[PDB]
Amino acid sequence: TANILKPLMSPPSREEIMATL
Amino acid sequence: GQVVADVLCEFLEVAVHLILYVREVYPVGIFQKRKKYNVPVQMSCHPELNQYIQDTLHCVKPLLEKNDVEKVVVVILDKEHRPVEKFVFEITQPPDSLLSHVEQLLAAFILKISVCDAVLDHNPPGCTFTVLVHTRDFPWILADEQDVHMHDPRLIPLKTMTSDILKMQLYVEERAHKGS
Repeated sequence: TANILKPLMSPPSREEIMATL
Repeated sequence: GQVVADVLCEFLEVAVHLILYVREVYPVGIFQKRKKYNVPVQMSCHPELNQYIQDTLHCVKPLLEKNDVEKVVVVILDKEHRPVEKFVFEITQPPDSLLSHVEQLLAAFILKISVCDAVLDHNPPGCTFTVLVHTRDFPWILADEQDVHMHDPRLIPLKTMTSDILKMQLYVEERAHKGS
């Protein structure tokens, strides 16, 4: 609907995080 | 205006972190115990995640200052991009230690988040999140039906407050059939 905004960029994936750990 | 926005951005940051922990959107290993509003919380130590959340809320701030925000929603999405839980903060800024007062009231919301796993079913593996803002470098886009529509929501009230500078209600909508 017309007045709901979201970030265009996504947060880092959990997978992406797990890759660094 | 600015006071309410500052308080709210700071609260929303802690609340988003805590939601991500209690709903297992990220591994428990990246979160550290901390204390906020005099209550125990869990905060991510991962710099990219933290910067994401910060950037998101920095964008929300000027809207709060001008009282243009109806809701801020933390949406948890399954591997298929289906909303499975929504934490909805509906916000209203109404027309001697007001900050200490308001923080003690915000503490109540934190406390209710920290135990909301008692009333929600597990989420499926592999979920992610987004934040939706309902209005009255870090680019925002209009949400699509995909990001919002949730089949068969169950509404679970978490907390409501009223104060001289802020009224706010937090509830969760949980998809009745997450699938697994």
